[PDB]
Formats: sequence, structure tokens, C-alpha cells
Amino acid sequence: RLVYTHAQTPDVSGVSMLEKIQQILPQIAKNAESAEQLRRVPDENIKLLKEIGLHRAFQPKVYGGLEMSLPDFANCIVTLAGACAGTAWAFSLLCTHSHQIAMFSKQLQDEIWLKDPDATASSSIAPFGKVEEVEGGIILNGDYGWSSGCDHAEYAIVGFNRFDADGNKIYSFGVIPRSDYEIVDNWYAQAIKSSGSKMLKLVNVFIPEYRISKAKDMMEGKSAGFGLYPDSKIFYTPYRPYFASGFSAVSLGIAERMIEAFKEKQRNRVRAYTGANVGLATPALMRIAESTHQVAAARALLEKTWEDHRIHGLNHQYPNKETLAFWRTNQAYAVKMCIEAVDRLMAAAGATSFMDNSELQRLFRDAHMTGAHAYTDYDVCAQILGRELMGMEPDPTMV
Amino acid sequence: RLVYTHAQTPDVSGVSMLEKIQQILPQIAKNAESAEQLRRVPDENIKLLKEIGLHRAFQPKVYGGLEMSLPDFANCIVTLAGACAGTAWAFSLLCTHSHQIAMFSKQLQDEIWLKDPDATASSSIAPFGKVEEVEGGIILNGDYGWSSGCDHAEYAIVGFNRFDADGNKIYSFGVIPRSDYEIVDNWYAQAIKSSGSKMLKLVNVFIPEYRISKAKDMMEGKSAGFGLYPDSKIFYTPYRPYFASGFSAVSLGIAERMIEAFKEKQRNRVRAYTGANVGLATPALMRIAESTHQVAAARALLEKTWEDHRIHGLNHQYPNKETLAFWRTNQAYAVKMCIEAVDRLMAAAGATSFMDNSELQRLFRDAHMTGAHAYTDYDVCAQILGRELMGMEPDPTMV
Amino acid sequence: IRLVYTHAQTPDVSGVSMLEKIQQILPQIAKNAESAEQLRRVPDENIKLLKEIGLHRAFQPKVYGGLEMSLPDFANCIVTLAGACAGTAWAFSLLCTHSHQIAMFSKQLQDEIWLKDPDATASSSIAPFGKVEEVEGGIILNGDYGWSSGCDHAEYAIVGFNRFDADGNKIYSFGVIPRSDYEIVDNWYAQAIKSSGSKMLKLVNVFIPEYRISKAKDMMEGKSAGFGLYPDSKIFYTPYRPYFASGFSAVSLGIAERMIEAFKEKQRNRVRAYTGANVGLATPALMRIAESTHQVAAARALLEKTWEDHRIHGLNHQYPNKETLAFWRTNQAYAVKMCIEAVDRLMAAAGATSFMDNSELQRLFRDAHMTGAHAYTDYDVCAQILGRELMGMEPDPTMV
Amino acid sequence: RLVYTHAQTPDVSGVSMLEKIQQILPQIAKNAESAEQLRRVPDENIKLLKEIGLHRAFQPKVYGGLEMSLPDFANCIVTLAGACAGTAWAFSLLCTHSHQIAMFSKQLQDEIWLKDPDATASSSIAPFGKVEEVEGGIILNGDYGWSSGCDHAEYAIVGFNRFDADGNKIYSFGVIPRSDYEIVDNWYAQAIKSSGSKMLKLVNVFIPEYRISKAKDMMEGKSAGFGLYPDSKIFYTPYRPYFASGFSAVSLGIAERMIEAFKEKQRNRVRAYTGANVGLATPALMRIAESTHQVAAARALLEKTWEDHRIHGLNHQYPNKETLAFWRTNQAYAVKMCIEAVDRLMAAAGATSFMDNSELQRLFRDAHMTGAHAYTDYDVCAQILGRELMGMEPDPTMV
Ligand SMILES: Cc1cc2nc3c(=O)[nH]c(=O)nc-3n(C[C@H](O)[C@H](O)[C@H](O)COP(=O)(O)O)c2cc1C
Ligand SMILES: Cc1cc2nc3c(=O)[nH]c(=O)nc-3n(C[C@H](O)[C@H](O)[C@H](O)COP(=O)(O)O)c2cc1C
Ligand SMILES: Cc1cc2nc3c(=O)[nH]c(=O)nc-3n(C[C@H](O)[C@H](O)[C@H](O)COP(=O)(O)O)c2cc1C
Ligand SMILES: Cc1cc2nc3c(=O)[nH]c(=O)nc-3n(C[C@H](O)[C@H](O)[C@H](O)COP(=O)(O)O)c2cc1C
Ligand SMILES: O=C(O)Cc1ccc(O)cc1
Ligand SMILES: O=C(O)Cc1ccc(O)cc1
Ligand SMILES: O=C(O)Cc1ccc(O)cc1
Ligand SMILES: O=C(O)Cc1ccc(O)cc1
Repeated sequence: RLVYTHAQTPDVSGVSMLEKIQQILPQIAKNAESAEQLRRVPDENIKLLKEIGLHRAFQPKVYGGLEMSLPDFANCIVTLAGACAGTAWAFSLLCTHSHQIAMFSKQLQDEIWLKDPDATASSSIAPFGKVEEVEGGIILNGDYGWSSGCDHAEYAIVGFNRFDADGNKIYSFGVIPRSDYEIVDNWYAQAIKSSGSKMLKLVNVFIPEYRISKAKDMMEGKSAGFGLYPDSKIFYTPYRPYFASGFSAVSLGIAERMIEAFKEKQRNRVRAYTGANVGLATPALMRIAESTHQVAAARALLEKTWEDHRIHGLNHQYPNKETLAFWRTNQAYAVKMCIEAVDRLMAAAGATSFMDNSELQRLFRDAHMTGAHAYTDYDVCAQILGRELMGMEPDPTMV
Repeated sequence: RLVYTHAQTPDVSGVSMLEKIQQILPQIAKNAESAEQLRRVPDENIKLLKEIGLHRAFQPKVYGGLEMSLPDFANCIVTLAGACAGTAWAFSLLCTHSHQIAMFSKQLQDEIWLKDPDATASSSIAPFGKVEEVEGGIILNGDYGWSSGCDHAEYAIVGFNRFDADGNKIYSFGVIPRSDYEIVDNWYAQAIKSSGSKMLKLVNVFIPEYRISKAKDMMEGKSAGFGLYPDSKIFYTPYRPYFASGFSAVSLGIAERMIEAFKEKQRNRVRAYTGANVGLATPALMRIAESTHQVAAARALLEKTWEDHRIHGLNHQYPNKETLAFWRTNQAYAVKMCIEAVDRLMAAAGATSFMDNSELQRLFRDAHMTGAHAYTDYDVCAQILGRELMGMEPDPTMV
Repeated sequence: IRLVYTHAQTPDVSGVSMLEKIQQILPQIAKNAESAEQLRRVPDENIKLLKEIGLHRAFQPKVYGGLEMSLPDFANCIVTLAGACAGTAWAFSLLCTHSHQIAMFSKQLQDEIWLKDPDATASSSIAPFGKVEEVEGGIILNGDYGWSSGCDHAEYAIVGFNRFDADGNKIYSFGVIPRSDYEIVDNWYAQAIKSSGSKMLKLVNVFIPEYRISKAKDMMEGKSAGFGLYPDSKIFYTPYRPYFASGFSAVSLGIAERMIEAFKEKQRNRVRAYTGANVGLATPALMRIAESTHQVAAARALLEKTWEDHRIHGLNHQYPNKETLAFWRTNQAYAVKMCIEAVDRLMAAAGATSFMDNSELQRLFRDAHMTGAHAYTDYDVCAQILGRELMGMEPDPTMV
Repeated sequence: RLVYTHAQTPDVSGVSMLEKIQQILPQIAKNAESAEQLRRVPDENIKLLKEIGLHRAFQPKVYGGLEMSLPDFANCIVTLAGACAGTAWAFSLLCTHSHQIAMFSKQLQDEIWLKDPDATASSSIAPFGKVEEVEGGIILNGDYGWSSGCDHAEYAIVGFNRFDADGNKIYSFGVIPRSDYEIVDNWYAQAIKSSGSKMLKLVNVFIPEYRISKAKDMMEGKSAGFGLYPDSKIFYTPYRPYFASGFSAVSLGIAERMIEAFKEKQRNRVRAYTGANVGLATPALMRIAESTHQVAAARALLEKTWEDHRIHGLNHQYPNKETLAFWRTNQAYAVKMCIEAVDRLMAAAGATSFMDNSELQRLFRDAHMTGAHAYTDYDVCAQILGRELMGMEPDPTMV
């Protein structure tokens, strides 16, 4: 039988990653409140998550990685996000960066993983840095904001534009060691506080050529790492869909948790003004139902999309323009549905739910943040899909 | 690769029912306009559909039926509804009634199908009839409204309440021959006109006991026909989810067609007042995108739900309270999503689209009708699900 | 003097107001509604009744026997009227508001129309689809001019066309032509507002002399031939278009207010077909009735406020600045969209019976949606117009 | 000319209260950030607001009060809420309580205002207290949560149920001096932080009969203070619509501020990923337009409702069942519209807007809180109005 309201535990003889997550979930849940005040992921959480081996989800097998399918991974992040969104958000990023790093040169991957098999990277991908072309690579300078999980990473993946005979942008990623940049703690946010999305400061950072890859090359199987793992079901695929798969995952985790949290707290609810046992009133029942349907629909779309990713990777098939536009955008629609489902419950949660001692308030804030990421912006995504559906050339104004 | 915007054609040797539908679809599409003025399904349409054998979708194999899975069937209805909603709606009903008839006695099924293998039933299920208990069965009297496809059926499935010693209702279905009732043509509607949902008039109609089955018995595998087909993947299951699977299917077909129809007509769209070509303006693009996502999400939910039905039928497993509530209600949420997707396009279609010579106007009206059926009413469904999710007893006020 | 949230407040001017006069004839209009829909135009009886109370002279100058009604008072008459028959109200509103434009043309044209026949009106077709040849003394116009609501009952038509510049910039212009100059082609087969008789006008080598041509911009800015004619008027010193197009939203509000009443009437006794439970007062239905009531009351409040703003401007002979003009242009479109939401919310809970030809709900639903299909009520366009103005951007010539 | 986007400044000789608010508004705006960390209204804010005399809005003239009309008052609160919602919310309550106090006995009013003309009350109205009937009054015990502005008030209006020969509830209000209760600082909320809605602790508090009034009596012009001020345009009216007029007022102020704040911050907005200057893109323009229309409509409804209040008060006319239901509920619809308007802008504000250093984030949170008050709950209000519109008896489960 299928499950509409959450992830189905894969019945494979042994313990699946999802079951392993499920066991440590209560611990993650209890750190949530102190995680929020810490403004970064508690060490205990990283320890637990690394212990079960989730960070090796998309690490090549040759280094001791698992090469988990996208669906299985995403479902781990969804479940995790229910306990602490920020932990799930940051840890998802640390995980999915490994998938990108697998498309860089064998030389870089050896450098990261032979040395330390448990090493991970955080990122700052918006190309704000100033790049001087020196020989053997580049010198990069700039303030690189929003690096989720940066405190727990050994490296950072940093985005920049190089240029051209013609002066056209070459969007590129460099991988730099923790020693090359300062973490500037300016992370004071109103949602997903525990993600520790601090800024990375780069001062005359040299990046050699072998630690630089073109974004387009990693979208199209033309990067230095292409072909390294010919038995892999996950590396013959564009980097970005995996890169950014976690946001919507987190959004779904939060929304599914919201429905549970709301149900728990509603049962016993009494009207301040009249003194009525009011938890099972029709309006509240109908809200619970609709939000349940809305996120179930969101889940079905995501599950279908993830399946589409999986099938493509299996066949080493790169997506065509149309499926790529769907992969790029479906997650944003999912995020928008989830936020609707959360808001519908929050609107009926009452004043008590806005107190610091109510989990609902945290879920609400975290849910909204998931739709604030540049990748989950639906105005942008509606335009990207719309243009593709009408056979128009892409608008370079957005990506 | 997966398809977000429509049904995936099943990869089989020879040709699948969906491919057979796809071949005759242009013919069905061209009759659509005269079908709407006919206020019933054109003979040609029934002929074509019976020729490919779709009416034998849920007929037992022993009578030459196909015993199609629910997903495969539902997808045929979706595709069909794109060409002529009314035809798909009525024909879906004729089909799914066979699934119920398979749960009646072997004696009744032999009576219907050994005589005529291509025989079907229309229905009128709301228990408005007055029932006198005679011996050997009942005498039924009353006006039985809304019998979609009644003109093309050899029988009718008719709903009525019998009474229990105490005085509680026994909701029952009787199967009566075309000769026992008069079709009263009062079908003048504003949507799904081609379904020919005329009224059936019953005057002192005797129904013998073997042609009567309890609704609850056919929900729970306790009817006279239970066990007849021990190799069947579709008969060991409640009757009602199949019975009413077509409405949402039709709703999805319409909405997917709406997106295509709107896209076609938008390209060349010119502003009356200013004279600009305006078909690719951002607002329209974003609408096309959003409605595409909305119905894709609607499809994903339906596909998942249909899969759930299929798996249950395979294992001869009757659903528990929870899954049953989801099966009962997911379709209603799907219908609601589709209508939103249609409305979003219609709101931007302009006055032209409201002319009799525009298909959009037909799709809009037909779409809205799909949410007007008592089974797709979402207020009712929100309550049914909500109550179940909170572990409340069902409200007998609705079903 | 308590306020009314759910409909128009009847003005207590001593004696009888136009709204009361509408209210008296409303049951008659309501009963013709069904045959009006099959007629695909306004029944003669309806025009007769409405002209008898004198509503068509709402915006006719007083010198010709006109009333010069304020915009609020007029709009409210159309709202009330739309409850009984949307198509009648839609078409008749247009016949009325055209007189307001005609008052900005030359004294010569107005004399020509109204001294001859004081009860004469114009229908219109304003989208500039015609081909114009500049002859001397005027123009020769050719083309098929679609969608002329109430064209069967009009003595004239107001017809839109582009003339051209030294540099070939468009000069959007309106010509007023007599019924004898054009053929009404009956291609009006629509799925909403059927009774408006929005047939097409066919123009074959129609000569329009200069004095029967006015620039749109001139009538927006108080620079047309008729400017200054009526110095005591509280309604003619104002842009033509806001009055021109005031009726669409009015009709949309009338429909939505009627929908709430119609739904309430039909809901009380509603039984579940399946269970036989007396279900008219169930919480979901009650909450829908409430929300749609609030939504259209909000829509009304916006419209009433906007109409008041129009009235005050006209009183002071003050032309609106860019900002208020953008609000006047667009508020009605938001009102229309709210009303359609309010209707849809009720229709979604109305059940299958409400989609039968013998149910008024179905007519209200269709007519409601049509009101949001007019090029002037398109909200995507309006959102852009307002948005651009709010951010201090130049207007987008792609829309208007 | 009318104003759609804010309050019209009344043209009078001298300076209107709204102009006086407008002059001090920049000061209130600058304290907003430290007000939020203070978790109560800064002394400077109370000082400024009391200096202009706003607290005397609804104080009877005989004590030096202004007896402002509801519209004029409400508009001051709307404007004020734009600078600091919590300040406006708490100060509105201090103001509107005076209006209730005007319906108590002359004896109580003399006691409060002859002594201190600038004295105000905060409140806690939900009847959670345990009441012992002693002679001469009652002894009240209990924890009385959520008293906005309690730190700045000289008194508290406290709600409780007494009983009746037949055991019916008699909902009553008592006015108690600051010395009779302890302010327990448990106010740690996620919105409207600066309102200082701490809890009042009542231990064996004696309330004499003359400081107790029946709620129903103050709804119906039957309380001890009725008739005291026969020239008053505001006191011959139910207490509650004034009592609770400020919530929606605050909600509107926040939403109008949001539009301005969003406009300011959008102009210069660049896409992180593409470097495009993107502040004037169509989707953002359309959002600004729609949110502008939505709150304008919300304003129009409120202004109309306030007008209706004013007219009634002038004529000393108590509202009938129907208008009362509208007065009770319109404000809840207004709040719901405003929250939609804010959410639509927040959804397009991007990640930067969720940082602690962005005002948008404060406006969002504050907006949502305004719809969390028991009085602004729309599910409750939809039910109240719906029942009245259908001529049903009120549901005692809600009020
Ligand atoms: C920001 C905020 C401030 C409030 N201030 C007061 C107050 O000053 N006096 C009062 O009686 N209630 C106040 N209320 C509480 C409400 O009156 C009501 O008791 C509360 O919303 C209980 O509803 P709930 O617990 O179901 O959410 C306030 C509520 C919130 C949202
Ligand atoms: C019910 C209906 C009646 C109309 N009546 C008129 C009319 O009388 N005169 C006119 O110029 N336009 C009329 N219009 C047409 C619009 O002005 C406009 O030209 C039309 O909406 C073109 O928009 P479209 O192409 O997008 O649909 C009417 C439109 C509809 C919805
Ligand atoms: C287009 C249309 C076709 C229908 N066809 C049938 C039918 O074939 N058999 C049946 O029992 N009910 C049919 N129904 C009626 C419903 O089962 C149900 O009795 C009806 O929706 C009553 O709900 P209402 O009167 O409250 O709207 C149909 C309804 C509509 C919308
Ligand atoms: C909670 C949160 C965490 C983020 N973490 C990262 C990150 O780890 N790496 C990164 O490149 N961008 C991260 N982003 C920033 C986005 O990629 C993007 O640069 C940002 O949304 C800029 O959009 P805006 O300023 O227009 O809102 C994060 C954004 C948010 C909402
Ligand atoms: O690739 C993107 O545009 C979204 C993204 C941003 C940061 C990140 O770490 C992964 C994906
Ligand atoms: O079973 C139901 O309640 C819905 C339904 C109605 C008619 C029909 O033919 C099939 C299903
Ligand atoms: O002026 C407009 O653009 C709208 C309009 C169209 C036809 C009409 O008769 C009046 C106004
Ligand atoms: O009267 C109410 O029910 C709402 C309200 C609550 C507290 C308050 O201070 C004023 C009004």
C-alpha cells in the first residue's frame, strides 16, 4: 500500500538510510530549540548525521560513497526537515555539493577525499567576486554571502564569472579549502536560523585551473570528471537539479510536520471567549483535510519528478529542453503549494501559536523562508517554464 | 522518461487501448460540436468506442472482458475527455457499471452477458424511489434523474433504500432491463450536454432478489458475486472507487485540453485597442506555466491514487479506513485543482473565447460541471477526510 | 441614516429617485430575462420601460432635457438593474454612457442628434479596426465593427478609428454615424450576456464629416469641440472614458449581489440527494455565504469610493492627475475580479441542479464571468497599468 | 480629491490629531527596532503620544477628553501602525478602553479621571478568573494573560463570568487599580513584540459592585454610565465595536506600510544569479498593483464601516442585528485581505527580506499576528455573519 502523508520506508533487507534517520530524529527534534539560538547546526546533529553516513549520499563509491538515488536522498531530507528545518537545509547542501564535486577532476576529488573521506563543502554560488586571470588559474576577491553549513565544511564551492575573447560570461565554480577564507558571522535571520548561513570572505584567493569547472560543462557532461564512474546511476546527469533538490525537500518536510503539529495541538483547543471544546469543529477539520490534500499533491509531484531524475541517471541520459524546464520548476510549484498548506493551518492556529514556546510559529517562519531562495522563486519559474512551453528562447535575465 | 502533461502510452506488443483511443480521437473531436446540440452521445462515438472494446474494460474475462487496471482505464477516459467531455463522462459510466455488475450474482451476469456480451448499464443511484417489499423481491416506483448514457444502455442500475427491522436504511442497487423504464428527456443543461443525462421513469417495476445487491456488501466483498473470479486483479475491491473514478478523469482530460487549446489560440493573439501581437506577453506565459504545474500536480495525485487502487486489487486487499478516505476524497481535490487551472486560463482568454464558436467556452463550462457532481463536492470531501484524520466517527449526513 | 453593505442605498431626495423607479420596474425586467436570453437582444418592453422612467437621459445635457445624473447614482441604477437581467443592464448602460461622450462633441452634432429626437441614443464599436481614407471635409471609413451592445435599439453608432500624423503617429478618433450608414450583421451567438444583442456593425464607404469626428485624447483632456458648452454641469468637465466604461463593473456587482440572494433562496431547503439530510444551513455553506457577502461588500465599497472620487472631480471641474486616473482606470477591474470570486465561491457549492437551464444560478455564473472578459476589465492589463504608474514609469503603449 | 492608499488629512483650523501623529511618526519609526527588543512600548513613545493627547480620544469631554469620531481615531492608529505596529496596537487598546470606562458609573470615572486625567487602562477580557460572590462585590482570582500596554496603564479591565439564579453566565467587566495585580513578564512572542502583552496575576482581588459592569449592558445602553453625556456622539453605542476597532486598524497600517517598504526596496533590486536590474520587472509591478488594489479595497470597506459607526453614534441609535453582525465581522475580512496583500509582496521579496536588518520581515510577522487575535479570526466571523444572513439564532460556541 502507498502512503500519501509521508515517505514510504524502502523495504530492503537491512536498515535503509531513511530508517537510520527515523531512529535519530527525536534527538534532532530536541536540539531544534537550542539549534535556533545557536544560529548554526549543533555539533551533535552533524555527528549523528555523519555517523549514519548521510553525507556520503552522493560521494562516488570509489571513495566509500553510497551513490543514493535522488528519491531516497530527498526523502531523507524531507523526514529530517520535520525535526529541524535548518539542520536539514544545511546538511542537504553539504550532501548535494559532493555530487557536483564528483564532476570536477579526479585530481581534485582525490585531493579532497583520499585525504579525508568524510570531508564536505559548503557554497556561495552567486558570482559576486572579482576575478583576475593569472596564469595557472585565477585570483578571486569578494564577500560571498549565505553559506549554509559553512562552519561544518572543510571546503567551499564558490561561483564566479570568467570572461571571453568576446567578453561573454563564463559562469564557473571553484573549490577552495577552509584555510583560504574567513567565515564572517553576519547570519541574523528570521527563519531557518539553525542553518548557519554565514558569509565567506575571500581575500586574494588563488584558485588553480584544476579546481575550476564551468557550470555549463557540469550541466552537459563535458566537465573534467565526466566518465570517471561508468557504472554510476547518478553522475551522468546535470549537476544543478541535484544541487538544488533539497530546498523543496525541506519545504515538504516542514509542511508535513505542520499538519502533524497542528493536529496534535488542535484536539484539545478551547475558545478563550466562550470556553468551548473546539478542536474538532468543522472549519478546522476542513482545513486539516485541505492542507493534507495540498501537501499530498505536492509530494506526488515531487516524487514523480524525483523518479524522472532517477530514470534519466540510470540510462546516463541527459534531459532535453522540456524535461529540464520541468525539473527546474516543479520544485518551485511544490514549495508554493506547501507554503499554502502551512499558511492555511497557521491562519487558524490562534495567537498562542505565535508565542516563542510554540513549534507552529517556527514551522510557519521556516516554511516561508523555503520560498525565499532565489531557486524557489515562483515568478521566475513560471517565466522559465512558460517560455519553454511556447518554444521561446530562454530569458538570460533569469536562470 | 516520464510525462508531466498527459498519459504515458504503455509500452506493449501490439496496440494498447490508449493508442486505440488516440487513433479515433480526431473523429470524436469533430463530432463534439454536433454532440453538444444532440444532448447525447452520437451513435458514431458509441460505435467507435465499442469497436475498440473499451466498454469491456471492467467486464469479467469469462464473458470476453479485458479487466483493465484502473490506471490504464482512467487514462483512456482522460484522453477521451479532451475530445468530448460528455462522451467521455457518459462512456466512463457505462464502463465502470460493468465493474459493479461483476459483484452481483453469477445468475444476473449470465443473464446480461451470455445473451449480449456487448451490453452495458447506465444508472441513477440516489435513493429517491419508493419501495414496497413484495415476496421474491421489491416493487420500485419513482422518477430517477440524471442517467448519463441512458440512451445507449440495455439496463439501468438503480439505487433505493430497503428497511431493517429496527428501521435503519439498507442502501441497495437493482439492475433493471431497458424495457422496465421510460427515458424522459428533460436533459437541458449548461455543461457536459453530450452526456445525455436524461431521467428514468419507473412505474411499478418489479425487481427480483437476485438482481438486488447491498451497497455495503459490494464495498466489503460480501455480495453474491464475491469469489467468482479468483484470478482477477480488479474484482476483489470496493465497488465505489471504480464506480466514481471517471469524474476526476474527465476533469483532468478537460484541463489538459484547456492548456493545449489556450496555447494554440494565444500565440497569434492581438490587442483590440492597441493592435499589438501579445500572445507571448509575460502574464500569459506565467498563467500557462502555473496552470501546467497545477494540472501536472493534479495528475500526479490521481496517478498515485490509481496506483494505490491497482496494488490493492492485485493483492485482493480491501482498503482500511484511512486509505478509503483518501480514495474517496483525493479525486475531489484533483477536480478542484483542475478547475482552478482552467479558470486561470479562461480569465485571460478574453471575450472571444466566450463565443459559441470557441472551444475554450465549452471546456470552461464542462470543467465546472465536473465539480458539481455530488461525488466531487469538495466541502463534503474535506469533511469526510478531516473527520477520519482526527479519528472521528463518520458523519451519516454525507457519504 | 444607517449604511447598507449588501446593496445600493435609496437616496432620499424628496419625491422619487431614478433608483426607486428602477426598483418598481425590476420584477418586469426579471421576468423577461429568460426570453431575453433566447432573443439574443434586449426585449422592446425593457427598452420601453427604461426609457419611460428616463434613464437613457442620465448623461444627456440638461439643455436637451437630460438629467445629468451623478456617476454614483447612475452606476447604482445599473447595479440594481443587472440583478434582474445582466444583458439588459449592460447594453442599456452603454446606450446611456455614450450620451456623456456625445456631450463632448460639437454643439452642431448634439443639436443634430437631440433637437430632432430628444430620446435618441448611440451604441458603439470602439476598437480601431476600420480602414480610413482621408478625403476632404472628413474621412471615408470601411470595415467590420464587432460587438455593438444594444445596436438594435440605437439611432446612431460611435465608431473608433485611427487617423494619422505628419510622422504617421496614430490619432485615435471617434466618429458618430447614423443608423442608416451601417448594416447590423447578426453574428451574436455568445455564452454569456446573450440579451445584450452585441451584434456587429458593417461599414461600407461610410463618409464621416469633420464635425462628427472627435479625438479621444481631446475628450480625455477637455480640449474637444464641446468643451465649455455647459458651464454649470457637474459631469461634463471630466475625461470621457471613466464614464464610458463605468457600467461593466456596475453590471458585475449587480450580478454578484443577485447571486448571493439567489443562492441564499435556493440553499435553505437544499437536501442531500444521497442521504436526504436537510443541509441548507450546514457550516460550509454558511461560511461561503458570509465570505462572498464580505467579498462583494468590499467590492462595493471600493466602487462607491471610486464613484465618489469621480463625482467630486466633476463638481470642481477638475481633471484627474496621472495617479487618480490610474486608479479610476483600474479599480473597477479589481472590483470585477472580486465579484467573480464571490460568485464562483457560491457556484462551487451550488451542486449539479444549478447547472440546469431552469436554474438562474447558471445564468448568473456565465454572465459574471463574461464581465471579466471585456478588454476594459482585463486585470492582467490593469495590474500592469497601475503598477507602472505606482513606480513612476512611462505608460506601456502596448495596452491602454 | 480622494486618497486610495492612505488616510485623508482632515482640513480643520489648527492641527488635527492625524497631523500631530504625522509629525511624531519618524521618531516612532526609529524606536521600532529597539521597541521590538524591549518587548514593550518605549517610554518615549507613550510620552510623545500622550503629549499630542491621543489617549484622550474617547475620554468624556467633562474630564478633558476629545471624544474623537471612530473614523478619525482609527485613521490615527492606521498611520501609527506603519511606524511601529506594537506601539499602535497597545496604544489603541489603552485608548479604546477609555470608551468602555465611559459606560461605567460616574463614580468610577470620577475615581479614575478627577484624580488623574491622563490615566488609562489595559485589559485581559477572557473570563478565566474564579469568582467568589462576597457582599458588596466579588473576589477574583486567576492568571490573566495578554495585557497589551499593561506596563503603561494605571488600571486593568478584567473579564469574568458571574452567575444567575438559574446558572446562566453573566459576562462582566471589572476595573481594578495597578496596585491590585502583579504584571508577570511572560511576553515572548514572534510578532507585535513591542506591544508588551504581558500577563496580569490576580490574587484574592476584591472588586466592589460599582466597578463591575455587565457586558450586555454596555452593548445595549443599560449600564450605570448610560445617559451621563447626552451631547456625546460616541457614547450612545455598543462598547465592543470601539473596544475592538484597533486590530484591523493596525492591520491596515502595516499593509499600507508594506507596499511602501516593498516599493522602496524593489527599485534597485538585482538578481543575484544574473546581475540583471530587476526592480521594474512585470511580475513585481503586477504584485505591487494587486496588493495596492487589495488594501485599497480593504481600506474602503473599513472606512465605510467606520462611517456607519459614526452615523449611528451621532443619532444615538443602537445597531440592529444585521448591522451589528457586519460591524463585528467586516474588520475580520479587512484583516484577511491585508494579510493577503502583505503575503503577495513578501512572496516576491527574496531571502534578503527575511534578515533581521530588513523591515519587511517585521511587517510580515506583525501582519500575520493581527489575524491571530480571537476577535479577527475569520472562521469565527464567517460563521457569525453566515448565521445572521440566514436568520439563524447565534451560536453560543463563539461570540
Ligand atoms: C498581539 C496580541 C495582543 C493581545 N492583547 C490583548 C489584550 O490587551 N487584552 C485582551 O483581553 N486580549 C488580548 N489579546 C488576546 C485575545 O483577546 C484572545 O484572548 C486571544 O487571541 C486568545 O485566542 P487564542 O488563544 O485561541 O489564540 C491579544 C492577542 C494578541 C494576538
Ligand atoms: C458582452 C460584451 C459586450 C461588448 N460590447 C461592446 C460594445 O458595445 N462596444 C465596443 O466597442 N466593445 C464592446 N465589447 C468588446 C470590447 O470593447 C473589446 O473590443 C473586446 O473585449 C475585445 O477583446 P478580446 O479580444 O480580447 O476579447 C464587448 C465585449 C463583451 C464582453
Ligand atoms: C453531468 C452530470 C451527470 C450525472 N450522471 C449521473 C448518472 O449517470 N447516474 C447517477 O446516479 N447520477 C448522476 N449524476 C447525479 C449525481 O449522482 C447526484 O445525484 C447529483 O449531483 C445530485 O446533486 P445535487 O442535486 O445536490 O447537485 C450526474 C450529475 C451531473 C453533474
Ligand atoms: C535560508 C537560506 C540559505 C541559503 N544558503 C545558500 C548557500 O548555502 N549557498 C548559496 O550559494 N546560496 C544560498 N542561499 C542564497 C541564494 O542562493 C541566493 O543567492 C539568494 O536567495 C539571493 O536572493 P535574493 O537576495 O534576491 O533574495 C540561501 C538562501 C536562504 C533563503
Ligand atoms: O544552482 C542554483 O542556482 C541553486 C543552488 C544554490 C546554492 C546551492 O548550494 C545549490 C543550488
Ligand atoms: O457512488 C457514488 O456515490 C458516485 C457515483 C454516482 C453515480 C455513478 O454511476 C457512479 C458513482
Ligand atoms: O473606452 C474603453 O476602452 C472601454 C469602452 C469600450 C466600449 C464602450 O462603449 C465604452 C467603453
Ligand atoms: O471584545 C472583544 O471580544 C475583543 C477585544 C479584546 C480585548 C480588548 O482589549 C478589546 C476588544
